[PDB]
Amino acid sequence: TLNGGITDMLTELANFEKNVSQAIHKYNAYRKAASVIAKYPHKIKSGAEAKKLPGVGTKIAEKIDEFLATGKLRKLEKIRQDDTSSSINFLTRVSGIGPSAARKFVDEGIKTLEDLRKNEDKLNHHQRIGLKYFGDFEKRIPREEMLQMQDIVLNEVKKVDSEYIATVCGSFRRGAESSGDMDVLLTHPSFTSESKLLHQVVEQLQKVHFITDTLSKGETKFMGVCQLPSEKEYPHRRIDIRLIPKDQYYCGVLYFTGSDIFNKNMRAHALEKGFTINKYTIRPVAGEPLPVSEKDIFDYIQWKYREPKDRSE
DNA sequence: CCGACAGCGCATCAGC
DNA sequence: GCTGATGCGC
DNA sequence: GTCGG
Ligand SMILES: Nc1ccn([C@H]2C[C@H](O)[C@@H](COP(=O)(O)OP(=O)(O)OP(=O)(O)O)O2)c(=O)n1
Ligand SMILES: [Mg+2]
Ligand code: NA
Ligand code: NA
Ligand code: NA
Repeated sequence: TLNGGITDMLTELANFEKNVSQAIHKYNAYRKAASVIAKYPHKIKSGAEAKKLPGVGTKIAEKIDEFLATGKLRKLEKIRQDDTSSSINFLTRVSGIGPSAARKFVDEGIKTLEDLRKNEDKLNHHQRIGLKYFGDFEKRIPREEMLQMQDIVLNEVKKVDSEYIATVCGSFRRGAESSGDMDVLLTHPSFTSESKLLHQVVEQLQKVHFITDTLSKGETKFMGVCQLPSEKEYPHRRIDIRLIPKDQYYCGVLYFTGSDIFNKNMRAHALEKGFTINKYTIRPVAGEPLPVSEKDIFDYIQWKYREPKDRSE
């Protein structure tokens, strides 16, 4: 709360730019400024003081000046009381409903969850699911449940074929006490960079009633919903399964471990050290992909190997 | 003044 | 029928 | 929106 007023303002502005203005880069810019200010071990007294921090420019400095001089931001106060802007912003909290669909819905007088429920025919499959589990999808998953979820995935995966390898990634692998969802990386000897693997795994997870719904499903990427077996019922949870080639495991596990800001900074720094890095390979006009552990990637771009727990940014 | 800020996989829409 | 663009969520 | 070409 040292600079909580400021960081709250910037985060709120960020969401507006993403959900209403449809400006993801302004969203990212506001998020970046909020993040650096949250690390600043001082009580900010002026916009010029905040201006010194990387990610804080002239506009945010001006906004901070107004906030420190009035206790509020007129632009934000007006946004909050705007019915269409607030409705658009809220509807995007439904999975499957982005800035475009939210705006279209609000233009049609559809502004609430109640409105969505009585207009189900106007929703696609993904949106219907996002609406059905609206509350559950905004719940956090305690690591203990993540462990129980991991146990089921790992057990059923081997039950299909012992050659499969499944690894839970993302926040869980970064050792978070709670996660927003579950991210699973899957590999098999049959699928390499040069040469129904995902389908069989998904089918088995459905057979034991772990997976309850499907948002999207192709040959390499699954997005769906899962639930632990009950005793009170556990909330439904979001789960992704990604099938990547086995000879590209290290780049894959690195990317899906994250975090998103961390990956964003790794891509940037790689570009400086004369590298380009994706979820598949890392290349030196680019060259041929290099042989790879995770530390190897850090070594190419000249970085000390940070454990997953230190990859928040 | 002005473009990058990564871009992928899947569902769905737009159009031949 | 198809290819490509767009929206969406990573 | 900020940064840097
Ligand atoms: N815009 C994004 C979103 C995600 N990721 C990567 C890093 C993440 O770790 C991983 C999985 O995405 P999640 O949304 O699940 O993020 P987390 O698992 O890290 O956190 P959460 O607990 O909210 O699920 O994909 C990325 O590179 N860029
Ligand atoms: Mg996750
Ligand atoms: Na600055
Ligand atoms: Na949404
Ligand atoms: Na996820």
